[PDB]
Amino acid sequence: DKWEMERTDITMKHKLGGGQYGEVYEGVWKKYSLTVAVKTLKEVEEFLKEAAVMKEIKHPNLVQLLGVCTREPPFYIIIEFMTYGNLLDYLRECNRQEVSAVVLLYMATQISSAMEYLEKKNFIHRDLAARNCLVGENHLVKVADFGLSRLMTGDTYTAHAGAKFPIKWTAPESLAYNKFSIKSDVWAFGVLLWEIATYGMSPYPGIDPSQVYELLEKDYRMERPEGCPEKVYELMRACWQWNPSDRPSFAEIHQAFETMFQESSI
Ligand SMILES: CCn1nccc1-c1c[nH]c2ncc(-c3ccc(N)c(C(=O)N(C)C)c3)cc12
Repeated sequence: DKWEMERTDITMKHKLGGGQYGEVYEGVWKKYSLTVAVKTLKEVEEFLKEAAVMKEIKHPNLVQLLGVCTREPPFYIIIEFMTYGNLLDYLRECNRQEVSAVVLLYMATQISSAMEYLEKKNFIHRDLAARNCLVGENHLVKVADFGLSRLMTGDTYTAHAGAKFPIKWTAPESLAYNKFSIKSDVWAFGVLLWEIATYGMSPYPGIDPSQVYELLEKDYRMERPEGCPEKVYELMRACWQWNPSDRPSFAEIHQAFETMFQESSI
């Protein structure tokens, strides 16, 4: 297809993100003198399905695919490079006078827009967190999208036996029954909002992941962050409803943040 390109078009550089994303490298697309990111493979079929799914997604707030090398090993997935790294590091290291409350709303609006798109297009993310959001110039935020999966909105995924989850971002039904859906993404988005409001604090601070589920069962939820508007905290708490069906849609979340962002600018 039009996505296929030569490996020789790319000059490979160093591993990006301190190697936290696995085999993702900085690279140069020589034709365009352009810094790109490249995912390589050091299981093959799973990797090739990733490349296939990314061909289908197009949204200003999801990392854009640029090309693939899928004819012969080693395989490449070539994607745009996000200059300011991940949102977690960005928020932790930022000038808070620049990255103010209205900017926090802007970033939340961008992420919910990408998620509304996936919701509409029958996709599920399954690993939403600040570490998996990426930052460009002028507070542009794009959701990392290697592992996106096809799943009709409403339908459920059951994880493989012995699967390990990032517990503090993981919905109760996922933790107990390995069940994932667009509503578990909504839960994770709530934890992401908490990350944003606190400028990259670790969720449930001081609480060992092994004790999180039992807290959630007894109706414990994280406290409202300092300086966080109650209307935003209300959305967080709605995302953390025990029953997946009680949680709002990403369409509703995005509408809420759009309204709030527009009012904050005015
Ligand atoms: C498909 C989306 N995705 N999934 C995993 C990785 C990416 C990704 C795509 N494009 C990227 N562009 C940049 C980065 C990234 C993240 C954190 C970092 N500390 C750095 C970094 O070292 N510098 C030079 C800023 C780079 C990650 C990605």
